[PDB]
Amino acid sequence: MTFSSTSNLKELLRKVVLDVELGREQVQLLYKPIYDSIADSNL
Amino acid sequence: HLLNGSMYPSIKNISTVIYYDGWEVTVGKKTYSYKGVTPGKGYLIRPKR
Amino acid sequence: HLLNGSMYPSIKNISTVIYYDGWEVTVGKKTYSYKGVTPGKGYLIRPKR
Amino acid sequence: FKGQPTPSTITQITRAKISDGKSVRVILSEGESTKTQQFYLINGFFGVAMQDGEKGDEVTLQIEQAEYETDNIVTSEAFEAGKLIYWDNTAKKFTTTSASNRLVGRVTDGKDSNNVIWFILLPQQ
Repeated sequence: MTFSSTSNLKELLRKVVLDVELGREQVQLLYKPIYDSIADSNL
Repeated sequence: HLLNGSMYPSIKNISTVIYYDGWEVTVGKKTYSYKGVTPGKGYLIRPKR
Repeated sequence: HLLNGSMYPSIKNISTVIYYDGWEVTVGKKTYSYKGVTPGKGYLIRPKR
Repeated sequence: FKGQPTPSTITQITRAKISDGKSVRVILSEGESTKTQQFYLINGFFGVAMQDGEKGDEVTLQIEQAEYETDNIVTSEAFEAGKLIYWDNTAKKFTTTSASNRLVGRVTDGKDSNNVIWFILLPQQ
């Protein structure tokens, strides 16, 4: 009674997730030191 | 040192260097070898991520 | 000392240096010479193992 | 020992037996594949493939010469107890036809209603 017989039945076996870094890099605002900001809704 | 009056500074942020020369054993008629780092070549690694 | 800007530091890990010049004697008409270290040569030794 | 202070010599003490030999490792060809706990003739070794091999992977074949329950017979033939049982590689099924087939065992329990047989696995002649 090898383990390979029961390898397919994943519901029986313990599940442990390989924890790892996932996601996407945050986007920073770089332009602001160069630019003078003027804000008016009626432009 | 100051080769030709050029002060080369020390290299930093290399926290640890490990020297892995290979390993070999002759068990029975067969020789099993775990190849180490080739001379000259080296590997710069980001650790344990 | 400094040479053309190159700073050659002192060599470390040489615990002891011994200058074995030869030894010679003229016994009768035959001269017996224990040849020392040849000038312009030298040997590094791992000691007493 | 590298850089050891003196020369030294090593003398090999020979021994022949390396493993009990009840099972062997084989590498699967292009057309070959295995499901676990099923009989396959791979690289001349006939045995119970212990793991799912697919192709390129190395799969263990278990050749202990024990008694095995297999079915997977050519159902047209009657497998009386004691008959020599062969492996038809073209059909990948057991058979008593012999002819050019490989001999693999001898039947202990005959063909039952469900076409299940028990047979003793013969050596890898």
